[PDB]
Amino acid sequence: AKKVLTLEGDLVLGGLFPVHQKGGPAEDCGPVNEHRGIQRLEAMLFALDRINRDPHLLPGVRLGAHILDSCSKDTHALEQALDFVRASLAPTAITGVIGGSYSDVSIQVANLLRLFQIPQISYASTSAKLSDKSRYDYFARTVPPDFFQAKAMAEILRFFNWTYVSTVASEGDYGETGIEAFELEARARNICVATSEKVGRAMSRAAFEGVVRALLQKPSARVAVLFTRSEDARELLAASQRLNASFTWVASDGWGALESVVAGSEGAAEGAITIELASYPISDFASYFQSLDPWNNSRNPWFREFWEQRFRCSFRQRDCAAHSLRAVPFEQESKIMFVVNAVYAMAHALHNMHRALCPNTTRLCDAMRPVNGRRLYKDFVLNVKFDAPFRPADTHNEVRFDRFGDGIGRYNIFTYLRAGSGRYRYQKVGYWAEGLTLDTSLIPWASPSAGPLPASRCSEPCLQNEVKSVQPGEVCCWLCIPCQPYEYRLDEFTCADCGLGYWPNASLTGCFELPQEYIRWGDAWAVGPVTIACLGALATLFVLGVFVRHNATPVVKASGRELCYILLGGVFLCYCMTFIFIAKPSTAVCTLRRLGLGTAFSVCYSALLTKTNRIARSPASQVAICLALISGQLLIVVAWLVVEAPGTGKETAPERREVVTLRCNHRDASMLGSLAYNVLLIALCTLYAFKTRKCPENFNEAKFIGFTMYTTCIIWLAFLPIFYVTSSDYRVQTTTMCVSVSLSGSVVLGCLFAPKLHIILF
Amino acid sequence: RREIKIEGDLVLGGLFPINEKGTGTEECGRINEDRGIQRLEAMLFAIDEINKDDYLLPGVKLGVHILDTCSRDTYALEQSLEFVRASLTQENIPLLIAGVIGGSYSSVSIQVANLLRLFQIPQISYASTSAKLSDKSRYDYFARTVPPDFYQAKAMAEILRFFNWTYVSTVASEGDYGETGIEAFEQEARLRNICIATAEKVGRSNIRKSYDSVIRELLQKPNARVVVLFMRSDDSRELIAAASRANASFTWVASDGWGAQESIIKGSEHVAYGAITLELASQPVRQFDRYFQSLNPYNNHRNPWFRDFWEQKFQCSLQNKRNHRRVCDKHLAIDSSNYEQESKIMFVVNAVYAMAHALHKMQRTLCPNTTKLCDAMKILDGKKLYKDYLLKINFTAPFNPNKDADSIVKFDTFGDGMGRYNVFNFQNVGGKYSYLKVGHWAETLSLDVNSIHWSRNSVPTSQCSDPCAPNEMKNMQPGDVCCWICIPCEPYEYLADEFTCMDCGSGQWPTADLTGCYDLPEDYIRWEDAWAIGPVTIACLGFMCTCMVVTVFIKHNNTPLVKASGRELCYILLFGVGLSYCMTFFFIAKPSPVICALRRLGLGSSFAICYSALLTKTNCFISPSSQVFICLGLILVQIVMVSVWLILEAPGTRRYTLAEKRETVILKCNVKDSSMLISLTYDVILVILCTVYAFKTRKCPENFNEAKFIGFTMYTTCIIWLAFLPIFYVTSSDYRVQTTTMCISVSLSGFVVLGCLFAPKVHII
Ligand SMILES: N[C@](CC1c2ccccc2Oc2ccccc21)(C(=O)O)[C@H]1C[C@@H]1C(=O)O
Ligand SMILES: N[C@](CC1c2ccccc2Oc2ccccc21)(C(=O)O)[C@H]1C[C@@H]1C(=O)O
Ligand SMILES: *[C@@H]1O[C@H](CO)[C@@H](O)[C@H](O)[C@H]1NC(C)=O
Ligand SMILES: *[C@@H]1O[C@H](CO)[C@@H](O)[C@H](O)[C@H]1NC(C)=O
Repeated sequence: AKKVLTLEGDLVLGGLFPVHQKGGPAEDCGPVNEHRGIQRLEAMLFALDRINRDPHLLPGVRLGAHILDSCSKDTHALEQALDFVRASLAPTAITGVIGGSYSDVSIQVANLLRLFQIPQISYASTSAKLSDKSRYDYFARTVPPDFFQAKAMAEILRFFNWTYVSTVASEGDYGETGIEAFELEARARNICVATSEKVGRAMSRAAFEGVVRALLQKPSARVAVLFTRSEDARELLAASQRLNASFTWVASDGWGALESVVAGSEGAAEGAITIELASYPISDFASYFQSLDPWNNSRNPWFREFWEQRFRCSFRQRDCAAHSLRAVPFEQESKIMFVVNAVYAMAHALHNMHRALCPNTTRLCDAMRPVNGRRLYKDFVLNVKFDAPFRPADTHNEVRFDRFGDGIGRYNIFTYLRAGSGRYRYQKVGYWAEGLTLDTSLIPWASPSAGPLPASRCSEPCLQNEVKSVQPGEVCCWLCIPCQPYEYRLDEFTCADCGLGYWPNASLTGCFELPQEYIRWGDAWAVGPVTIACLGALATLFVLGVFVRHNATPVVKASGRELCYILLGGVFLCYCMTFIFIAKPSTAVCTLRRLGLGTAFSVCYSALLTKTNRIARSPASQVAICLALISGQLLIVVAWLVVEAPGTGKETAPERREVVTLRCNHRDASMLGSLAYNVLLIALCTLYAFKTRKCPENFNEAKFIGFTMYTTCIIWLAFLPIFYVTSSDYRVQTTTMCVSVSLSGSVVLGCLFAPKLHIILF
Repeated sequence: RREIKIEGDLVLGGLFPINEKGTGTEECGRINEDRGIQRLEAMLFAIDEINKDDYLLPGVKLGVHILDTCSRDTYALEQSLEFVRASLTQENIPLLIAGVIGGSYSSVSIQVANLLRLFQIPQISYASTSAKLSDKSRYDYFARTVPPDFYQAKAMAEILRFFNWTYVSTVASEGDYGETGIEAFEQEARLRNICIATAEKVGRSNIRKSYDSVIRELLQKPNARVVVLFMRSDDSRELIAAASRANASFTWVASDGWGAQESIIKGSEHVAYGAITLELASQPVRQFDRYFQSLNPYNNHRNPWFRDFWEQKFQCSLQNKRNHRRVCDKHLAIDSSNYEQESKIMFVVNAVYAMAHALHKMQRTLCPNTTKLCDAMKILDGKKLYKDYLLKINFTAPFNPNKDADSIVKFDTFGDGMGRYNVFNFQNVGGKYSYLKVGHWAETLSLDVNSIHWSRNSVPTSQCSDPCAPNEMKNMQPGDVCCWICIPCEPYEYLADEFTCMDCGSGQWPTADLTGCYDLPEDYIRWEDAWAIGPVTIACLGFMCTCMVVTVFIKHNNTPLVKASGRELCYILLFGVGLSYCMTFFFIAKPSPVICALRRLGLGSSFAICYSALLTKTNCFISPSSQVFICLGLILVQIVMVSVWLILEAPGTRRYTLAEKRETVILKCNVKDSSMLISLTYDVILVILCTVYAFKTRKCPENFNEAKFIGFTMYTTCIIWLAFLPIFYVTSSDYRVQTTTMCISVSLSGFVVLGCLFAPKVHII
């Protein structure tokens, strides 16, 4: 139940075509293919006849033919291919086969013929696994492999800046390897895949609706990359139409320019960008095939079956008489060009070998009788750069094989557009031949409008102000969220928590410190402090002249002279700490300032104690008590300051609160307690003085001393509530501190010493 | 051609190299007696036993279809097509082949397996050990009862690990054998803590001159004493003989190719002494001994190559038709005198039984009711037979009932037999050189060390690997890739990395190897020392003496009313003496965070107070009072710039010393030593100048004692200044200079107060 087309010649070329379709369990193979097998077989026969009549291609060597039928099955192809090897071991030896239309058939034939050194040139096998030479040492193909269209689609997406796309795959062999190839090419072109899924042949409409809904889960992915078969693409388009979803489909050769995929689904297929293999019709082959009838065609054994199947008649009757191929329309197969190219490439390789082995004779060479696949293949099959036969005029097409023995990738870019009259057509808008060239002027959505379907990304790049390191689960989605002013970012991945006060000067690196803060006011608030200092300076000058005539004055002479000097110095010390507080605090200024008011309360407390001694009751004892009290007050001062280490640098509120380094690091909590303890003792001493009934003696001085102590106690009891009330505004706290000490200094001059000087002066 | 076509219910294919490969007109020539004929009869002997067996295929008869490969891969393909003719849908009726028991050559098996996989014909090999056949992507219907070649690489690596041989040298051979196995050895070597020293290649087409250079380049590495040989039988023989000419002595670790063969050690038994070699663990088949010997050309008609084998072996012709050969005697026979069993005979029998066991299991599952061939066996699918049944066999050796525990025949996932290798050792018993088994490798390492001599000594090769005494040794060495002889570091430097010893911290002592990255500690001056208690008591005694003078001075200040200003002069002088005495109290304390900052202020104030009192006395009611006020202001003015010197850095910046071991530094006061001595020296120069002028003048009205006291104290200040500066200028000791100044200061304070208080002491007493 097998037929063979066996022509005779010096060199015989094998052939393998899918003349019969798959039969199944019922029969080995049933219906006869009218386009994939018959047309391609006739194209090979026509090419062989043209070569045999070409004086410039094997003028003396006649090319034979040994064509078998694989019945579109790999096992049948393997069984049929065991006819070339038997001839190599009345069989006629061959120089190589030109056959293989299906990927599995070609793989099996290459596996069988590799062991016997038989080169094979394919015309339709685009399998991506036939390119590696580790398993197919003698395989070549004129058609490009299936991973070239993957990078073509990747370049198409890159050209339109469609980074965020979703890919739909197929369960079969065609539908996977292209998807991994496209994924590999996309990562090298900064293209991300949003959703990846597989579609099976047995899936019903529910599965297609589910996959459409899954595609719709990403609103930002308006471009769908389809790498599937014709039936799967048609079902997907129908499902999209039923759900009424809009997409910008990018499809491989599976869709191409076929009108059956868009049959009844033209609404949802608008704007699709599909790619198809580029080929041209052959007028000579069409003329040869049209003038073919069973009566004048005896070489082909399957021609009678093809005539019966195409023209529905029979030869047992006489109906197959009027029917002719010329009258009926004839559609040339798109891969006839590839079959002719493969046959001519094999013929050219044979001619080159014949010329190289012996240029003396044009007939079959004496040393060429043993034909080896290794040398012939490697030295001539790979190195062919001949002109394409039957090529049109205004085109430059060459037939060459690369270092994987594959064809040249040339694809046509097609788009689905609506015409003015409403007709839907596929029109070429570019091509891909080792480079992407699109006019971008004939695509319906390429016209200037409100966005040519921008599938930019999940989120717009955001680098001007905000930080773009936050992701929602996908590394490709690239969105920003602004950080608070307290969190200035020092890197592209996070926002540093250095603080808003240390704003970098358009640097965003290292959080450069801002020296501006409340350190010292030269003229903002120093005017008030100057008045207190000026008043204290005037008091010191008056005190210098007050004690100059103290010895002459009997009233001053009667009172203690040693204690009078420290009273002027104590009042002078009141404004001594005034300008220290106003000055800029530091590791030494604040410590000196802290000791400034520590001894300020000691001299006033000692003055009250000495005053009570005179009322109760000598100069040697009085100076000893005050010195001991001053030493005792300073005894705890030195011990308290070493408890806490002083320093510089204070933190405050963000957004340039201007409160940085307001005060030194030394804690002032202990200072408040130290002055409060001595205040009570001073108040108790003043109360004890009022208890004594020595009013008749020294009435003028006692009344002034008592009034001064009462005012100081009242003032001191009033400062405490306002310190806790504010709890902030260090500039205001410094301002109210300067006026506090000055008020104590002002009333110090108004003590009992003042009336004594007035009486002496007057 | 010739072939065996014994009929049966099931036919098993066979590929044996009966004829040796040739060149020229003849494609294959001489008959292979050992690998071609003896192995061929092993398959026939096993199948005859299987047919006679009652438990293995009782109702199924196993046929044969055996072809001669002629030891050629291309010629094997031509006859491999006969195995697939019956699988395609009357001179010679094709016979269906259940499986092919063939191979014996990696090139033959690789080519045959490529053709058989396309037709789903299972293949079991008996002598193919190529590592390429383990790739199921290209050979998915191939199996073998022998372990692959790269299993020996794992075996050799374990021997090196057992003997701690790390720095090893590898020698390979050209072709397909040497490169493949020596490549797989490196990953196994790098898996353990072993790095390769030298990689070498040996070619067939070369002269003995190149062999010498192979030996010579091995000697220019004294450490490497063990050489991993993965050469061939002929290649290794010349290399060992080359070492004898060069007078070399190495320990050889060798794979298959050099096992227990007696054709390599010949003429070069000296250098080969102590070598360790591996060989496949194959046991003799006792039942095969009687079968082969009882074979004669007159009754063995199944073998068509037996006539050629008989003629070639005995150099006789059965039918001498005017030929130059003797007529074979009728009584000629083969006996144990000239019969030696081929090494891989038991693998041929195992391969045949493996296929028969797989078919028997498949038959029972498909045909449980009957014991004969069924219609379901007519298709005879090879995918189910190989993947489901052939790869899942588990049975003991049919003809080895002594060690059935470790002689189980089974195939792993990749369809390879279990790896059981024997470990031999070339040794000298005394007057004789022979091999001796010294262990075995069956999924584990087991060696008999006591029987291993000339290798019982550890013979270290780790002069590079890891001498590494635990003095923070660093594994590196310039020029050498992985020697790392551990020299390039020192125990003082802490170990932090391998290539660089990576010392962390200058002058630091590591704890064990790394943890000593912290800086070395330092010790400051010891407080409450013996040298400090003395001055402390002296200062306390001096302060008490001055305090007693103060109490006497105030008590005796009533009657002498004439000296109104004398009490004021005594009071300030007493305060200066007390301040000077109190300086020693805190100056000798070792912890001085801010103590030294106040020490210079106190020392300056004490000097200023003493200078002011001396100046006032030299110059001398209202007028004396003004002088005291001026003198008091001068002391305050003398302290105005005292704090200015400390207004920049009172604690100092840092303190260091020349010695890096003691580091006896304060670590809290780093003031400028030169500035401190300059200020102290300048504070006493003016005092001496002012006192010299007063000494020259004569003070008649009761001031002679004051003038004499001023002049007496002038020399004390000059002596102290001229002695305190030189000792602290150069030595700059931690404590020795400090205590010397303290003794000088207290002595000066006692001297000045003694002169001033001398007159009141006499008056009081
Ligand atoms: N050129 C094809 C490509 C083919 C294919 C093309 C589109 C959709 C599905 C599909 O199935 C697979 C699967 C794997 C590899 C290749 C394909 C070849 O067989 O190689 C085939 C059209 C050629 C022919 O049969 O004439
Ligand atoms: N088992 C062998 C091993 C063989 C081999 C053995 C030792 C030295 C060189 C060498 O050449 C290679 C090269 C690659 C793989 C295997 C080998 C096989 O052919 O597989 C062969 C002994 C078996 C037989 O011929 O009976
Ligand atoms: C894609 O982006 C590039 C800039 O990177 C731009 O020049 C080009 O016009 C864009 N393509 C479009 C808008 O189709
Ligand atoms: C190898 O070294 C290990 C420890 O490193 C030791 O226990 C063993 O005995 C050594 N083997 C020898 C010296 O054969």
